[PDB]
Amino acid sequence: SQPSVFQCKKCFQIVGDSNAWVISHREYLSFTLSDAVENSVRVEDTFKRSDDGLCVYSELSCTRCNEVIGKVYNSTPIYLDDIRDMYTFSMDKLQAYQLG
Amino acid sequence: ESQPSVFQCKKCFQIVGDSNAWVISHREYLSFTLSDAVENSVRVEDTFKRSDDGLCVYSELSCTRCNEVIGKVYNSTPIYLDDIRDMYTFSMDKLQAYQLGN
Ligand SMILES: [Zn+2]
Ligand SMILES: [Zn+2]
Repeated sequence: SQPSVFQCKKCFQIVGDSNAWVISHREYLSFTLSDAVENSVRVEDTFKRSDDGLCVYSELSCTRCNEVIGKVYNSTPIYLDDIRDMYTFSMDKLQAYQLG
Repeated sequence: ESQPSVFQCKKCFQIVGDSNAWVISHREYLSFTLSDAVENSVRVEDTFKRSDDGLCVYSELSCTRCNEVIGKVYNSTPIYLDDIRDMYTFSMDKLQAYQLGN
């Protein structure tokens, strides 16, 4: 119906919204946007590996509370290309507000 | 560009409402006014006070999280300000806007 905005559950800093949505994965309790507020988010230095060894990602932090709230996938197999270099956030670390 | 904004208390970032409940706003008071806000986002203080020009009566609005005074509810007005009355009138100096992307 009506779009949503998304915030860190700790400090409430808005990290982006529905209109940059790409896909979600209830499997991993994640969701993925194509865009996000530059200043409210930080991609960390270290490349790290999915639990199944197959992907590489950098952690995402909220620039206000420094919680790790997501990941940016840098290396993927074919089938996870839609995620790659997108902002992939953890549902448990975020809150949605819908506009009504 | 036809895209909504969302509003938050500058201090804690609690969202208090959005553009879709918009009503009117006033450049000379650096304020804006909404017909709705998030249910538990906001507290009306029980003191009743007067505009600088003696004319209206408002109670202060506080952010239930950060206790900051962020606005007011005009309880009593003349005819012309009947738009404002019993509506959430926010202080632009104390709020923040986030306009969504496309
Ligand atoms: Zn945060
Ligand atoms: Zn606040």
